[PDB]
Amino acid sequence: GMARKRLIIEMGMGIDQHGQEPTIAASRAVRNAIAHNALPGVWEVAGLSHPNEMIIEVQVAVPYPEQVREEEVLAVLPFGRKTLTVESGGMIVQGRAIPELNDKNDEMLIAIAAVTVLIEN
Amino acid sequence: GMARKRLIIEMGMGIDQHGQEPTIAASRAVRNAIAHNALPGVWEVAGLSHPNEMIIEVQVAVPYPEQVREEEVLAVLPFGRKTLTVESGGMIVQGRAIPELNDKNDEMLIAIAAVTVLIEN
Amino acid sequence: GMARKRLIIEMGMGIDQHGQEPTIAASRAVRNAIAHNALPGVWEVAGLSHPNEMIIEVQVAVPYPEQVREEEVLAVLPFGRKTLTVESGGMIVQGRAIPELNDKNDEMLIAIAAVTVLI
Amino acid sequence: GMARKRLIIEMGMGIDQHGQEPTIAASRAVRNAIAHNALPGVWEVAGLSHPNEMIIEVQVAVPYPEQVREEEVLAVLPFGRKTLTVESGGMIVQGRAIPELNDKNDEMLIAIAAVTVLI
Ligand SMILES: [Cl-]
Ligand SMILES: [Cl-]
Ligand SMILES: [Cl-]
Ligand SMILES: [Cl-]
Repeated sequence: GMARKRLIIEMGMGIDQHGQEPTIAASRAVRNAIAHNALPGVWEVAGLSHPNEMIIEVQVAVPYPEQVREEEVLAVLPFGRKTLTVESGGMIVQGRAIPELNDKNDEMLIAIAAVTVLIEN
Repeated sequence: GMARKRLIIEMGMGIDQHGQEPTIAASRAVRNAIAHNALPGVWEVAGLSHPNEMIIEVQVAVPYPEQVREEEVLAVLPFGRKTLTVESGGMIVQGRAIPELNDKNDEMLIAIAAVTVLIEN
Repeated sequence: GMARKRLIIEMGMGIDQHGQEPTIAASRAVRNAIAHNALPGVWEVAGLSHPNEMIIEVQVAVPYPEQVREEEVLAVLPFGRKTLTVESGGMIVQGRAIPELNDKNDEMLIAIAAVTVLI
Repeated sequence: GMARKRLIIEMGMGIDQHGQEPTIAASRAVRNAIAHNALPGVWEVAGLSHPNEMIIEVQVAVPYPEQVREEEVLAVLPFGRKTLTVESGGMIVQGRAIPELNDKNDEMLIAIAAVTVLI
């Protein structure tokens, strides 16, 4: 692809409390990363005709990264030219499954997402 | 002042759990608003020579807004040409003071901050 | 009202970026309040037979509280004997509506939620 | 190890934007984990005479865990009989160092903290 410049990086954490769903942790992390920010004008100032033209790169770190369903994670972003990378990281919290809380196994999975908005150089 | 265009809006919540310090709630809200984002390039793309040239407007809503110490709140921002508005809003959580937790009165004060980065037109 | 002991209070913020949907801001605030905590043993130390027996009181401050669909907000909580009280508060962020971002009007609505577990 | 009952688990994220300071990311993560919750009655239902008697276990995942100043991280917690375990994890965000923002190197370090109250 064409070289690009980083504009803003939005970071967030997401948690799968029941276990076995790193995709859920990852999706929630992307949502958390962007939910508290709004981008009314940066895209204009950068020279785009619409926010859907912005380049958005997502970097996720989570346990069992190979189990993350990419399409579901990227669909959290409302617009843009989107890419995702998934790598091992985040954290596992070990603890005996609580049936009353609908736990699937003895792990809570925590993902981190960095959502970067870039402009082509 | 010169008219300006909104680029990004970063929102956060801050809480004074002991009571009597809306300034603390407000300061924590501004910190929360910006802590999870980084701005490596937007300022460049917008035409500034340094991030300290960016216009940063802070809007805070909190109980007892008249008690907020402006200078302390604005010092949370690491750079920029800064302004603050404080208005009544946020929320008060009522509850009997717990001496063991060092409560000052029967209220927890919750502030909201919107930190907007703008560029002059 | 009744005097009950407060155990834990979880606080969160939620935002309706497009305007006219205080319910969305409120629902997101309750989610933000509870999403990053787990209560594996609170129900047991409280002497309850199941988490669904927990007494949970929710306080929300948001612009246009009268427009909040309350049961929708309470549905965010997976368990408990729940009640919600809505009041005017939180914050309105005003600014020109951005049609390209699907804004409904010139306001962003911010809600605060406090979720309290009582005994 | 010992088998103790978990009551509540509070989770948070913290970030060192300038690089080379995993301690800062870790401290901020513990703060983020607890800042938005209050525990007015947990110590009492646990049968303790004061919140300072609460057993608190902290688990942190961050890049360069060996460099974390542990007591500094634990100092974020106002009360309790506290312990911390640090492991490699969280995330490194790589990108060109921005001298104008006082970056130390080309990394941003992100830590995760889980704060558990046990009985
Ligand atoms: Cl989450
Ligand atoms: Cl806070
Ligand atoms: Cl939100
Ligand atoms: Cl942080």
